[PDB]
Amino acid sequence: HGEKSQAAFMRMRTIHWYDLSWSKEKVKINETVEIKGKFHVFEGWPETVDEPDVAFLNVGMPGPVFIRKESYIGGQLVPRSVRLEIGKTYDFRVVLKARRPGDWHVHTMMNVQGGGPIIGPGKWITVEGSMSEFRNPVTTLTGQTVDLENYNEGNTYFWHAFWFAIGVAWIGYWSRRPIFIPRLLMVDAGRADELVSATDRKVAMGFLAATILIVVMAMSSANSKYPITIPLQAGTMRGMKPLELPAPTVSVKVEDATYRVPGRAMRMKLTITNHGNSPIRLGEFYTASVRFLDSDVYKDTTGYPEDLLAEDGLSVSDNSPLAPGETRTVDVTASDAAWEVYRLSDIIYDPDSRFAGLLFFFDATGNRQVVQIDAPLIPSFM
Amino acid sequence: HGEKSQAAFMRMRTIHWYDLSWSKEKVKINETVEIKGKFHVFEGWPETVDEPDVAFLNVGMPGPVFIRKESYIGGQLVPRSVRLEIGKTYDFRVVLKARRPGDWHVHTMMNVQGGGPIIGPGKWITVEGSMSEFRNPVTTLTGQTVDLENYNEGNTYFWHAFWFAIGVAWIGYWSRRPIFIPRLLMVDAGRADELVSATDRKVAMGFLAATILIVVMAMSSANSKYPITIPLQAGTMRGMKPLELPAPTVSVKVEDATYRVPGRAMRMKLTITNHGNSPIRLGEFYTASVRFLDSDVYKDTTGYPEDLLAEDGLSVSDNSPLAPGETRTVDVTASDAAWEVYRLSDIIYDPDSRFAGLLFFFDATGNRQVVQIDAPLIPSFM
Amino acid sequence: HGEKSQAAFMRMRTIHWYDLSWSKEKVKINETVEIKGKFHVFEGWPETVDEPDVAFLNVGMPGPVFIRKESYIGGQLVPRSVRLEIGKTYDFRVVLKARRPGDWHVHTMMNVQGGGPIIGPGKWITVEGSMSEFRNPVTTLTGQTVDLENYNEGNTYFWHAFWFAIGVAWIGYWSRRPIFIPRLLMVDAGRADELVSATDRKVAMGFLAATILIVVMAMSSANSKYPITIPLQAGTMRGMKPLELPAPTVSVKVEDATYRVPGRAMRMKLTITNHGNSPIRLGEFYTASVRFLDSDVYKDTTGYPEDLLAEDGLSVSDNSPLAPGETRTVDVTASDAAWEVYRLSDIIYDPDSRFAGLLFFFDATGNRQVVQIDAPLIPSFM
Ligand SMILES: CCCCCCC/C=C/CCCCCCCC(=O)OC[C@H](COP(=O)(O)OCCN)OC(=O)CCCCCCCCCCCCCCC
Ligand SMILES: CCCCCCC/C=C/CCCCCCCC(=O)OC[C@H](COP(=O)(O)OCCN)OC(=O)CCCCCCCCCCCCCCC
Ligand SMILES: CCCCCCC/C=C/CCCCCCCC(=O)OC[C@H](COP(=O)(O)OCCN)OC(=O)CCCCCCCCCCCCCCC
Ligand SMILES: CCCCCCC/C=C/CCCCCCCC(=O)OC[C@H](COP(=O)(O)OCCN)OC(=O)CCCCCCCCCCCCCCC
Ligand SMILES: CCCCCCC/C=C/CCCCCCCC(=O)OC[C@H](COP(=O)(O)OCCN)OC(=O)CCCCCCCCCCCCCCC
Ligand SMILES: CCCCCCC/C=C/CCCCCCCC(=O)OC[C@H](COP(=O)(O)OCCN)OC(=O)CCCCCCCCCCCCCCC
Ligand SMILES: CCCCCCC/C=C\CCCCCCCC(=O)OC[C@H](COP(=O)(O)OCCN)OC(=O)CCCCCCCCCCCCCCC
Ligand SMILES: CCCCCCC/C=C\CCCCCCCC(=O)OC[C@H](COP(=O)(O)OCCN)OC(=O)CCCCCCCCCCCCCCC
Ligand SMILES: CCCCCCC/C=C\CCCCCCCC(=O)OC[C@H](COP(=O)(O)OCCN)OC(=O)CCCCCCCCCCCCCCC
Ligand SMILES: [Cu+2]
Ligand SMILES: [Cu+2]
Ligand SMILES: [Cu+2]
Ligand SMILES: [Cu+2]
Ligand SMILES: [Cu+2]
Ligand SMILES: [Cu+2]
Repeated sequence: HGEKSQAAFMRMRTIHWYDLSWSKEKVKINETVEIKGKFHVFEGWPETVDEPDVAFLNVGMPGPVFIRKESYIGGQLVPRSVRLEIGKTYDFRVVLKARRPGDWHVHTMMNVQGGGPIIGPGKWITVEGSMSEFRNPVTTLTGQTVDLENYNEGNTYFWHAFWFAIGVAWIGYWSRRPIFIPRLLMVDAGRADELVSATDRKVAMGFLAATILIVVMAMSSANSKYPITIPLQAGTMRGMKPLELPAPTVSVKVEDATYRVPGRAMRMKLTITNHGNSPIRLGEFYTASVRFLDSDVYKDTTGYPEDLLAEDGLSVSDNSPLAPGETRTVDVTASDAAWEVYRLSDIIYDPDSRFAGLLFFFDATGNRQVVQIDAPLIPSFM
Repeated sequence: HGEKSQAAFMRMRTIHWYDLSWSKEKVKINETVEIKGKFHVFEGWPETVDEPDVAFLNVGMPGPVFIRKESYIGGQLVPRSVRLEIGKTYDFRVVLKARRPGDWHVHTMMNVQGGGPIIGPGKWITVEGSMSEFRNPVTTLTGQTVDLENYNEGNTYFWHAFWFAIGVAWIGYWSRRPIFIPRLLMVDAGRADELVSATDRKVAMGFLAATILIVVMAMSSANSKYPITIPLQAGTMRGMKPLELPAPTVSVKVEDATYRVPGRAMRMKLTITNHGNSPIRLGEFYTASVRFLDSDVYKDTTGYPEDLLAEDGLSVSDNSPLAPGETRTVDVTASDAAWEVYRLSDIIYDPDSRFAGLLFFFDATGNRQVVQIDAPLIPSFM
Repeated sequence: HGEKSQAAFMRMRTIHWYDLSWSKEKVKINETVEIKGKFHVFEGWPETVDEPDVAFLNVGMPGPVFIRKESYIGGQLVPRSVRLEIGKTYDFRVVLKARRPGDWHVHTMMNVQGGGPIIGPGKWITVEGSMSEFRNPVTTLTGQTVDLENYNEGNTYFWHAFWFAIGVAWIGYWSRRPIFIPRLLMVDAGRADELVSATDRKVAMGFLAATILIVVMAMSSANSKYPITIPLQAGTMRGMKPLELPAPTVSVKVEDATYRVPGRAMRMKLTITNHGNSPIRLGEFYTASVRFLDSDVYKDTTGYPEDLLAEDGLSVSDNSPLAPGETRTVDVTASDAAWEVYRLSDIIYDPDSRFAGLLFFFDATGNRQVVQIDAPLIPSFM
């Protein structure tokens, strides 16, 4: 939730999430779900979004209904912010543990500093069980195993209640006497010195000394109880390993790209050159989490969110085997209610009417090439 | 105009504009002139100029004597700011349309954010005709063809005059009575409440209600008249395609570079190694829009501004065919009044006495290699 | 001095200084000492240190006990700040001239803007002689040879004394009369106009006119005496040539890296793959200026500061010739008091417990390969 309201061109021109898998659709409490996939950083990064020099891989959900057990970018655990390069592709994996029952829309997201949220496709996952069964065991380097759900709760309650009680006692010591009107009149009359006695001064001295001594003793006792402590671990982790992918033996030029403004579709003229890899055929156009597929060339079998999957939303004028070398100019039409449901038609309000997306080409043997396209998008009103 | 006053080293060390062409020297009104060429970004970019992450290709002229019909960087239209990389070469093309008659010095420039203006060579172009004949037709996506010279002029005049008249009427309603002295005396005397009557309150209420209602009705009518509107299109366009140029089979090392301070020339010792490409010969040294040529090796036939063209300003101790492999140390002398006219001799006031420029080598067949040189420049006073 | 107090991980993860040489250990006054070596910029640059876009090569010493005659980065003199790229290796050379007698700990350092100091290994150098024998001759472009120790000293003294005397005379002219109490009483009584006479006004006018005229005449005389002047030369020098080094035919993966917190050592599990270059053997681990060596494989003969040299501080479970192709998992133990002396054990207070260093592999013929390792460092308390 939160993507439909984001500018259409910003969603089109930031990060592209390609083949994704979810290990389970329905999980029990304390069971783990794995979300893997690839994300590509668009070369034409918008200028109002800072470059992903400081980026964090996040899980979009209405709260800690899951707990993120681990997250890996390129096989490396990433508990901190990371640095990503423009134009590179990265594998990502996220292992989550179920905490609260219910149906949850879970998304993979990249939070970018100086940019904001970049939400990926969301999937509905059902958690069955009771929240009381959730456990979060962690073993420390000191040899102690604790449960993070209730660890250190009683100590915090005790100390906060103790200090609150001390403050309440300090206020109530003075609250046993007339408070506001008689004291104000006495101060106005010049009898302020009569409002504080020697016993009050001794009580204040005792309160101050007891507070300081208790703080010192509590710090000493806490140090004795936990002689081994480390500061909070923070920093930006550089040197993320990107994917070394086969360059596309397929070249695609966008002649024109238009959308009818009333409109639930997008149309584009494309010149495609096959540089080998056998006769190929376009099977899918990915724009903003929406996948328009050509049923005759490719069929999704990964449980891609159906609200974002158009099984026959790709209409190519001529989708015949493009013999290696053939340069065919084709008119592709990406049509689906998701265009209007995911407010991609709101590119009419955007201060930049340019789109970007991914095209997937398959040969007879099923090998897939990914081609990256970007162009300006012209609205049609006649 | 405006380059002679810019620091000599800043002009030497930012952008180099090489082979340029102008389609016409004399044009009529509404006729188009094309300026094409190449620009190279110097690797040793000055630190006080921000990197050209946000750069705009501009035309330097005393105003809209021309209108910039289009501009292309690497074959791509660039109506917005673009991103350029240090050390890369780009083709540029600019098509301008003549608007005002007269002789105009036209320059191609790169405005760089956090840096300032980078002016290129200027050429004198004559426009013959009358300004009243200039037309700027534009066809909108709604099917309307308009002339940008006078489009929406009457509407703006009408609305501004209407609101100015309303304000004048509001002031003049109160201006029919004594204004300053009697009213001031009455306010001082305590008779302020007598200065505003019930009729005045009713007039003020009517003015407020009429203003609000007129604004609302005008907005509704404007929306009805123009139901299709888009916001201003802005942004920085990345992914500019640079030139893939042959690396210079010629290696040049600058041993020493000196200039006499009184002085109208510059001298340099150079070690040149030919790595193939047949016997070569130096034909031209480009510094800051100034081209020093060796008449025996090369002759300009592009109409390069004569104030910046020194046909025999390159004197090479030995400019004989440098057999592939020969490593000759030569003393080159670049001499021309342009050195003093374009204030390149003002490098003596610069906080950085280092120069950069381009050397052009030609073989027997006429093939040209471009070598890029940079060195510190030492003034000579004895 | 000043490195032991710097965070251990910051010292481990910034710049690595490898093979270094000092021309002399004991020098006389006016004699020169050359310090050469290589420095590598770590790929995982810490986020709190700005990238070395503006870096200066500096000499760490308690003052001008030496004078830095020259400094070269990649064979190019670097009197100004320079730009360095992450992940590149550079040669550096520094020629210093002895000025003051005594024993001096001299370090090579890289000052990085927005980062702070990066100190390298320090060496003790003895200077014998008298400071009065030190000379700093410099020949100017005007044909004058001067000594920078005493040049322009007398002129500065004369002008400062002259202006101080003028100010003292101005104060003392008024100081001959009663100063504070009688004048205050007269001003309070309304007799302020009697405290300044016409002669005082004439004296003030003469002082003002003389000051302005003297300033103008002094400027004119200084211009006449030195008709050739240049501004201060400043700027950041880009285009530093890095080393083109053989990629390591040796691959090393860090399985685990741990240190006992009481502790004077560090332990690591490593998987090493030989990709040719004959049977190899680990001979040295460099962490933070500390070099742990395996005496049986390699011996230092460069006079590396002994406080930072552990001749037998590298213990490899199996350090037998790793036949090209062999993938052996070995347990290496780097032990030395320098770990505690140079406060590398203070990584326990660091907000980032990750280390980086260099491994040196030698074959039978003595050829050396450098492998770069980085991992998180886990403290052991049991
Ligand atoms: C829950 C209260 C709201 C917020 C409290 C915030 C800070 C505390 C303020 C007052 C503390 C001192 C009590 C008054 C002097 C406590 C005090 O003097 O009690 C005797 C009073 C005074 O004697 P008197 O002049 O002969 O009688 C006048 C009132 N009948 O008599 C009483 O019968 C008791 C009345 C006082 C009861 C108020 C207690 C509420 C405060 C404790 C709340 C603790 C929880 C805090 C978080 C919400
Ligand atoms: C690092 C330097 C210290 C900071 C400088 C200021 C220090 C001030 C000193 C007092 C100067 C004022 C004159 C008072 C003369 C001595 C003095 O302390 O008198 C009591 C004064 C009231 O002043 P007075 O009676 O008119 O003074 C005349 C002689 N008694 O109250 C206080 O000082 C505050 C309340 C009583 C203090 C008891 C200790 C509790 C507070 C400290 C914590 C102790 C427990 C430590 C935990 C381990
Ligand atoms: C061009 C004027 C300069 C700038 C104007 C700026 C804002 C407007 C100020 C005054 C408007 C109300 C007029 C006075 C009450 C208009 C008004 O009350 O006119 C009757 C006056 C007053 O009657 P009275 O007391 O019996 O006579 C005294 C003056 N003789 O009599 C007149 O004979 C007319 C004199 C007033 C003429 C001034 C008009 C100029 C202002 C309009 C300019 C519009 C263009 C604006 C942009 C420049
Ligand atoms: C979103 C919330 C609204 C903002 C809150 C403030 C609103 C204020 C309300 C009035 C409170 C003061 C008491 C007045 C009582 C009602 C009232 O409006 O009285 C007239 C008052 C003068 O006060 P009064 O006579 O002593 O009031 C006693 C009873 N009449 O003048 C005004 O309110 C201003 C001039 C007359 C207003 C006429 C409408 C023109 C202005 C609004 C635009 C209407 C056209 C819309 C275009 C589509
Ligand atoms: C070294 C002094 C410290 C700093 C000086 C800073 C600025 C100068 C202040 C005073 C200058 C005017 C002198 C007084 C009027 C100089 C002056 O009027 O001298 C005659 C006085 C006054 O005559 P009187 O009323 O009959 O006698 C009263 C004092 N006996 O008599 C004297 O016997 C001389 C006393 C004055 C000597 C003070 C001189 C010190 C200042 C010069 C220092 C220069 C070095 C500067 C850097 C440190
Ligand atoms: C660029 C524009 C200049 C700045 C504008 C202000 C200039 C001010 C002028 C004076 C106006 C006040 C009326 C005084 C009338 C003329 C005048 O200068 O009178 C003397 C006034 C005192 O005023 P007054 O006697 O009541 O004036 C009545 C007629 N004399 O003192 C001063 O002006 C200051 C002290 C005397 C000046 C002598 C010259 C020394 C200062 C300047 C440097 C000269 C040497 C140059 C070196 C090459
Ligand atoms: C959450 C836990 C709540 C803690 C509650 C603590 C109690 C707080 C205040 C008690 C007020 C009694 C005032 C009696 C003066 C009532 C009073 O003033 O009585 C006259 C005495 C006469 O004493 P004397 O013998 O003639 O002279 C002194 C030596 N003999 O004067 C005084 O000066 C008596 C001073 C006594 C002050 C006691 C207050 C100390 C409170 C510290 C509390 C510590 C916090 C808890 C620790 C875990
Ligand atoms: C650029 C175009 C210029 C537009 C010029 C607009 C004219 C402006 C002001 C007229 C002043 C007349 C004042 C008469 C009070 C003169 C006045 O006060 O007369 C006494 C009346 C008595 O009226 P009554 O009948 O006894 O009671 C009300 C119901 N019957 O009192 C009032 O309260 C009369 C109020 C009348 C106010 C009229 C002003 C409205 C002006 C709106 C202009 C709209 C803008 C143009 C639209 C395109
Ligand atoms: C470090 C070097 C130190 C320099 C010391 C300079 C001496 C400073 C002040 C002298 C005070 C004498 C005051 C006499 C008034 C004492 C005074 O006021 O005497 C009455 C005269 C009467 O003169 P008169 O003839 O009747 O009228 C004028 C034409 N004839 O009035 C005046 O107005 C006299 C004005 C004389 C002022 C002289 C002060 C000039 C000082 C400039 C110094 C230059 C700096 C050094 C250059 C290298
Ligand atoms: Cu959602
Ligand atoms: Cu992409
Ligand atoms: Cu010009
Ligand atoms: Cu260049
Ligand atoms: Cu030291
Ligand atoms: Cu390194």
